[PDB]
Amino acid sequence: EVETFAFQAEIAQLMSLIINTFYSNKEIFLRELISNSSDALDKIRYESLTDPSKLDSGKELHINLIPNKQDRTLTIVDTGIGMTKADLINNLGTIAKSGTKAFMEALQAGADISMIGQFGVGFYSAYLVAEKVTVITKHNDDEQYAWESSAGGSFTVRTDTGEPMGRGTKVILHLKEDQTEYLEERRIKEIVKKHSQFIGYPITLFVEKER
Ligand SMILES: NC(=O)c1ccc(-c2nccc3c(-n4cnc(-c5ccccc5)c4)cccc23)cc1N[C@H]1CC[C@H](O)CC1
Repeated sequence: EVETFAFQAEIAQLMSLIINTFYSNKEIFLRELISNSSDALDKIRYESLTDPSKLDSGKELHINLIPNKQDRTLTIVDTGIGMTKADLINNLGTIAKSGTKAFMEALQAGADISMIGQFGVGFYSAYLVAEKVTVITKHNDDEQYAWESSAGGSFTVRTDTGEPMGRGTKVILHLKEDQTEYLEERRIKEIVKKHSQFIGYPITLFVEKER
């Protein structure tokens, strides 16, 4: 049981600009995904202060970066608050619509793609490097879901039958064939050091064993 939704035309127009751009500083996608994870971890931590039971689904607060050269995927995993079905299909899109509208005008104006996160559409910077993004998430108040889009005008949402995650989010970047540098340990280390090492949670870059 998979539900397929259309994006509104202006969002669809932004995702196409992003997926098609030759903008050179594409490393900024990683800062944006890590920032979302950090926000998600803050959110559940600030919630846990009054209601301690909000961490029964996992005490550990961390971010893991998981390259897989075999599958050409970079996965960003966190144990933050996660997202509900209603977040994925409704609440997040309200912010995306408002953020999109504005950013598309600043782009006309001659603003830089790296300020995408200022307008709350930083998530879409994934398409700088990915042909498809799969978001698998578990919020305390809902079941485990997978959102996915290839920036083709639509996204799907389905119950995720896969491995239970407890609480948190995995963003799986199915990388563009010309963007495989983002699977190299040397490259990921460089970006995290430049853009993300002052994040307030441990970021663990996983190494791969022999194929
Ligand atoms: N790692 C993460 O938790 C995360 C990972 C990804 C995203 C994320 N941000 C923006 C848009 C998303 C999205 N989406 C993109 N467009 C739509 C959309 C657009 C129009 C209509 C309907 C949906 C949904 C799908 C999945 C994750 C998204 C957000 C995330 N975190 C937010 C911070 C914590 C709370 O504030 C809520 C979650």
